[PDB]
Amino acid sequence: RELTVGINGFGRIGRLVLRACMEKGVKVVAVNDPFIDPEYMVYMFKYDSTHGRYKGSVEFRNGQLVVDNHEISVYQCKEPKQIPWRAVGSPYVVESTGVYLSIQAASDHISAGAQRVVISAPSPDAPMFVMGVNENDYNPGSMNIVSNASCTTNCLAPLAKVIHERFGIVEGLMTTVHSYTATQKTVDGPSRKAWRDGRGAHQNIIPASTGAAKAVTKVIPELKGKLTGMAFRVPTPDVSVVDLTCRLAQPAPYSAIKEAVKAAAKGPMAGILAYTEDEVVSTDFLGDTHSSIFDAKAGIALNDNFVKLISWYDNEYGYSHRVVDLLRYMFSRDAE
Amino acid sequence: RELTVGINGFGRIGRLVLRACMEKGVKVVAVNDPFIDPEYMVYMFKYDSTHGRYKGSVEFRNGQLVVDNHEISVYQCKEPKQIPWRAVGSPYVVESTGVYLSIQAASDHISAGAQRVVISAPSPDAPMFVMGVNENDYNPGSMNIVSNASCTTNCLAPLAKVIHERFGIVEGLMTTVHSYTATQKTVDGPSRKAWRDGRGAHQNIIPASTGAAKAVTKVIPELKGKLTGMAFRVPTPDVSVVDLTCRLAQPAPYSAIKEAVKAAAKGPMAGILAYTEDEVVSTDFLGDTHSSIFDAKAGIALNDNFVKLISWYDNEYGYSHRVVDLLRYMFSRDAE
Amino acid sequence: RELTVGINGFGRIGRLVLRACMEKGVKVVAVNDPFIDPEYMVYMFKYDSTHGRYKGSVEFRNGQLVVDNHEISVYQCKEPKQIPWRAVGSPYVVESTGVYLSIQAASDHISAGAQRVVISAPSPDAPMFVMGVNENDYNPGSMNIVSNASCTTNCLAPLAKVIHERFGIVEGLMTTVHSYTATQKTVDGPSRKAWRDGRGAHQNIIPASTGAAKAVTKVIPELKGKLTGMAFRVPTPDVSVVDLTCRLAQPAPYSAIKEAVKAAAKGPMAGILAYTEDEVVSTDFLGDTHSSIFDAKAGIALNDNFVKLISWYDNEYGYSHRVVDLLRYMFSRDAE
Amino acid sequence: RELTVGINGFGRIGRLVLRACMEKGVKVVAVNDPFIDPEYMVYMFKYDSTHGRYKGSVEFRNGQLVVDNHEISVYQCKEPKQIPWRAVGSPYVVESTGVYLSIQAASDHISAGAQRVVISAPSPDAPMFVMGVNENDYNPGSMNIVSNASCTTNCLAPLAKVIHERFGIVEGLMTTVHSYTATQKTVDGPSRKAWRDGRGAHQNIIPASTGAAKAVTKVIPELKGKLTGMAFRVPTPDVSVVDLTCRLAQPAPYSAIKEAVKAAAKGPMAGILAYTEDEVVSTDFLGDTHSSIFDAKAGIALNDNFVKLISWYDNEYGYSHRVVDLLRYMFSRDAE
Ligand SMILES: NC(=O)c1ccc[n+]([C@@H]2O[C@H](COP(=O)([O-])OP(=O)(O)OC[C@H]3O[C@@H](n4cnc5c(N)ncnc54)[C@H](O)[C@@H]3O)[C@@H](O)[C@H]2O)c1
Ligand SMILES: NC(=O)c1ccc[n+]([C@@H]2O[C@H](COP(=O)([O-])OP(=O)(O)OC[C@H]3O[C@@H](n4cnc5c(N)ncnc54)[C@H](O)[C@@H]3O)[C@@H](O)[C@H]2O)c1
Ligand SMILES: NC(=O)c1ccc[n+]([C@@H]2O[C@H](COP(=O)([O-])OP(=O)(O)OC[C@H]3O[C@@H](n4cnc5c(N)ncnc54)[C@H](O)[C@@H]3O)[C@@H](O)[C@H]2O)c1
Ligand SMILES: NC(=O)c1ccc[n+]([C@@H]2O[C@H](COP(=O)([O-])OP(=O)(O)OC[C@H]3O[C@@H](n4cnc5c(N)ncnc54)[C@H](O)[C@@H]3O)[C@@H](O)[C@H]2O)c1
Repeated sequence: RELTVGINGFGRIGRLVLRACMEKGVKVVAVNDPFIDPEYMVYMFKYDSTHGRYKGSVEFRNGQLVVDNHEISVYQCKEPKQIPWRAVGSPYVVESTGVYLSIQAASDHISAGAQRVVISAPSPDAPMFVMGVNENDYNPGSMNIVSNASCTTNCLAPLAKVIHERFGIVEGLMTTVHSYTATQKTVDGPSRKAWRDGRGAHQNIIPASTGAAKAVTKVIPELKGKLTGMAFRVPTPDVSVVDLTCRLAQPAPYSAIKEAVKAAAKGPMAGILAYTEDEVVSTDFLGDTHSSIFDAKAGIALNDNFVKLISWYDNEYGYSHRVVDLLRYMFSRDAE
Repeated sequence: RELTVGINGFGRIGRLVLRACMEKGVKVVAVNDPFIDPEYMVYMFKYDSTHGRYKGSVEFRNGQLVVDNHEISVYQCKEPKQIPWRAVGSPYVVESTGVYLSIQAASDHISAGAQRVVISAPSPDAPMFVMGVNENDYNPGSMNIVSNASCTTNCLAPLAKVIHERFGIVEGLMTTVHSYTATQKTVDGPSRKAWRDGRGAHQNIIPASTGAAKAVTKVIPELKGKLTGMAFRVPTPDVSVVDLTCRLAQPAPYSAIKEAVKAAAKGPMAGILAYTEDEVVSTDFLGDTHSSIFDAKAGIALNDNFVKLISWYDNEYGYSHRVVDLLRYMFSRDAE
Repeated sequence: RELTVGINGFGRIGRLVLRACMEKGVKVVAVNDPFIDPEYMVYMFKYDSTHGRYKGSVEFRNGQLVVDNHEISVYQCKEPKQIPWRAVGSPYVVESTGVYLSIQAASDHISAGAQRVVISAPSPDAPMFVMGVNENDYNPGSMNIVSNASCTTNCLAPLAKVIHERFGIVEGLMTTVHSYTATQKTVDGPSRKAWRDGRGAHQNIIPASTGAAKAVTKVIPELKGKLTGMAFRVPTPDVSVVDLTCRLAQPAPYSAIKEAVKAAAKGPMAGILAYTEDEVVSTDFLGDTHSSIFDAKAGIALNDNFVKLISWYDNEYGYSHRVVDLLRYMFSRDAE
Repeated sequence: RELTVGINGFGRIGRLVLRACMEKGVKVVAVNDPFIDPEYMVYMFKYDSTHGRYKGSVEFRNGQLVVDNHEISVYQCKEPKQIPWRAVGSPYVVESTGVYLSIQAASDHISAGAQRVVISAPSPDAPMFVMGVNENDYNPGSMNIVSNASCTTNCLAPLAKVIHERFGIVEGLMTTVHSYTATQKTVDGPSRKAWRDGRGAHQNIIPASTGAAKAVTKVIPELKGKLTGMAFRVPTPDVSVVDLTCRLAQPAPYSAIKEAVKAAAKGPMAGILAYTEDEVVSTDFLGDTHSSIFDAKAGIALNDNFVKLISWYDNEYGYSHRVVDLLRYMFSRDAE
């Protein structure tokens, strides 16, 4: 009858997914987090260092979180298999813990009663979707567990689609200058799997690997072999920027690039890709719901066939809105 | 024969304790950390965001850390009881994990072969020592497990001793404006035991409780009932400041306060308490080995009996040196 | 007929005063800033690193700034005497440049045609007002040029008034942990008048003098001789906190302190002083319009007569609102 | 007889140039800064937020700065033409104010008695030099006034020279993720010439233009038309990184790129270009004297002909050393 949602992991993305759901009239029926009891959830949801106080009412009673009079069951389970999704009637589950990334790890939600799962991160094997790029690849009958890619991939893929369809990308290399996140440390500490990520996040420009540019070639297969990249983590709490250096097949004077991006923004990618010529900086995108905001004046061309294109994203807020848009899209299609 | 040391928990304090030991010719024979293998220890020890590259040679071989040609056994045990302290011959153990604070929790080191333990933090029950204040209270025959207090207590106690002995402290209230630490978060996340400490460390002035001012009254009993305080955590990676507002028994014109602090610095507290009149700010104390640096010009008096006194400390580096000074003192006394 | 306002110096305060004036329906008829032409004023007004995009329309035409269809004359004069206030019909002028602080310096606005001047900072000699504390001391016939004090004074004075009137303040010493401002530097540079204020704002805890605590004894003369204080500047862009350590005449158990503050907040100081028991940190007060937000749980008492009281303020936003409230009050009273 | 130096503008570069000169035994005979009297110069020189306390003695007497017993005349002139260079016997002048960039502007030093001028920034017209790249283009008889380029150019040019000479650069596009500097603001303020640079430095990723990548094609003319780039300013106080995305003529497997860079570092560019494979972040280069430190593991290749190369630089310290190396080179050659 209606889209109902459950959120596993009430972190940055989990909480801002809940905000996005409220803004978009999507029913959340449960939140599970083992480290956050209902009264503490109220606090964490209401006050936000980056995105301000929640505009609305937040309370708890009866082991529930109450947002603007909508009651939300709260569970405290450490593993997906333990979560009582059947109790709240087979909701679509957002898997936002960061620790259950494979189809196998995620499927424990399905066996615990979830109708679908959207992993809020890239998956080694779940099929991957970027709204505005390949969401039509979703198959209601055969895809119980999907991935909504990364924030970075949601920024690059829409831009890469427009540039590729208009000019042809021969080859590209991406850098994202990216805000620090929850996986990083306040001071130099242990990160055995990626030593540089242990270094103090507030003190350092930190190079990091990312699969996000390659991930674009999974959602736009015709770019296979033509894109990769890396990241720098820097001392800002939110908002990131993509810097795509690409070699183009057809002549691409910069005025022609701008006309293509503007047309995409105003039409087939309205709400996903935005276009600006203002003299913006990162804080200007706090709370912006777009996946990718093309910065006309920040980019530079060496010539008509070799350009550096710049596009912003609120990696927390934009991505969280895409999770909700993907959920809603899945549901309309699952009515087939 | 000689002081030998083992370090449990190769974090900020563990690593800077090792630096301090090298600077002071103290033999470290083992480091245990379950999350840091020998080759990774080399990296973590050599490069430091706050205190620069280690000036010397750092390498590994044979499952050992080699600092300036001194070989250090590396263990990888998750619990004190598992650590083979007997293997390296009953060393004095620095317990710097932050998780083994009681006499009971710490004593597992003794049963695993440690001669003594210095907990690098306040303890609910271990006796507590501040070099320059009460280290003579140490009893070789009856104190296997001690605490070296907190960084803040090592800053306040020496100042409080001088002011109290010269003027009489009727009552005092302390604020420490304190750098963020490893227990804090890069972005708003879970801190169930102290909700405010979960809020993004780089973004916020964060009020926090601290027992450090009261802890001064344990190491200077005559101040019992006369001191307490609180903290603000702020967006700096190291160096903190004590702001002691006190009501004094005898007239204390500020010139008289300065003469007392200077005399203590030049004599009975040389190396522990320092005195400055320069126009300093926090970065000026990076790497400073003193427990407490009195800032003459930052303080203000309402009158001769009510004053606000300001004193700095490198909470990482100064404290780490005091751990080493306490170890060395214990050892000279344990020869009795 | 109506309150009309001119702003001299379209900086942090100047711009946020315009925001406050729009929010409160107060007519701004001109802005003067020699370093900001109208088109640039649109940009600076529209986008704000700390307080988000202006919610409304911002444009320029005909050498005017147009905010939500209200047209604002823009002047570009380097000195008050040069500004054509007569042209926009004798407005009340906000003097927010930071450089015209005395009666003598500010009186050039009056001779250039301003009806009144409110200096957005303490003055060596203009009379000083804190809304909710002493605004009734304003005399329409004899005070052309007034001061609205500092952000810090506006935070401390209302709290001090409540505490003094209920319990009696014997003596007090204040610290404010304060966000950096426009007078500070990005990296170590020249500050000949106050050397510490030249040191990098983002890197340091910086001790600073402030007359703000003494200024409270100007606006509450019964506190003369009983209050002073100092400041620490820290690496946050906005929001500050007052820490008042005070000896009280009547017993003041903390529960009684809280009832006094809550009753003031609900009644005679509604909108000026607020009361909270939530686990707040500084970002929680971004955009808060109160002069003072008492933090119940952050404060600490040594005993019933010696307490540390903690109160927050958005130094930029709250203060800017008080400028507008003072303008509006001056005008209703100037109708006499 | 000997190289003697005068510094105009005792800022970040000016002060660190004096540090470099002490480290390298180069005689500084005068410093001019109108905003810094001798006693204040002691303070600014002695204490440094980013590079620690000066290791040595710093004092003033007789209107002189005394660093390690070397006496330095201090002048206080607002314009080059006013400075008494003749009084200290025709020194080589470092022009580090940021405001006298042209041949015409800088030539007032020559007529005020300077033997040579090195402008510590790019010039619209002075010839430009990068040590290790084109210093041999200097002509003692015809070049009174030269430029030492920018920090960024000094990082990119040596790397570009190596890569171009080994593999051929077809085309390249550079991004530098760059620490904030003295021209930026603590909070959103006026930057009429470049609006984005006015936005709060500590809060934002800020896109900026830079001529630095083009400037490399001035110092390596064979790259004309083949290189340009842009910048992001980010919230770190010092140390920056170059990200060069380039198409190469000959196949360049990454292993071959690394051997070329290592062989340059060990040989013809010893001291200018360094090579690392450690897991470094920006603070790891504080105080590093190299112009360029190639980060082997941070770079990424799409294929053998399309690569992203990553190289670090302490924009303050490394560049300052190059000023001193250029002075010393100019002098040995001026003996002709
Ligand atoms: N923050 C961003 O910019 C962003 C953007 C896109 C994708 N992502 C991805 O979203 C996922 C979550 O990221 P985040 O930034 O919200 O991290 P976070 O640390 O803020 O979120 C983790 C939350 O999940 C909880 N949790 C941990 N283990 C759990 C378990 N076993 N069961 C239930 N809950 C558990 C934690 O309490 C925490 O509240 C990660 O894969 C991350 O890569 C993050
Ligand atoms: N950093 C300071 O300013 C400071 C000052 C005084 C006291 N302290 C105290 O020192 C203690 C350590 O603080 P820190 O700042 O070094 O924290 P940290 O996070 O830097 O140190 C923790 C280290 O111990 C390791 N560890 C965790 N659990 C372990 C276990 N079970 N067995 C062995 N090792 C384990 C972690 O890998 C980490 O390397 C804490 O009690 C802290 O309160 C810190
Ligand atoms: N920011 C705060 O937290 C705060 C709070 C309370 C009071 N104040 C006071 O408000 C005053 C302004 O503060 P701010 O933070 O907005 O500073 P700011 O530097 O942000 O604003 C100053 C503005 O004045 C302009 N200006 C400079 N000289 C001028 C002149 N001669 N004529 C006209 N305009 C000129 C500049 O262009 C700039 O836009 C200062 O006295 C400050 O002490 C600031
Ligand atoms: N900081 C870096 O990373 C860096 C690197 C390479 C080049 N540069 C260039 O070096 C030059 C100086 O840079 P900075 O970062 O040291 O700036 P800064 O602002 O730190 O130093 C400028 C100094 O010049 C002084 N000054 C101003 N006007 C003067 C005048 N008329 N006469 C004499 N002194 C005057 C100021 O008092 C200040 O001490 C600029 O051109 C800058 O582009 C900077």
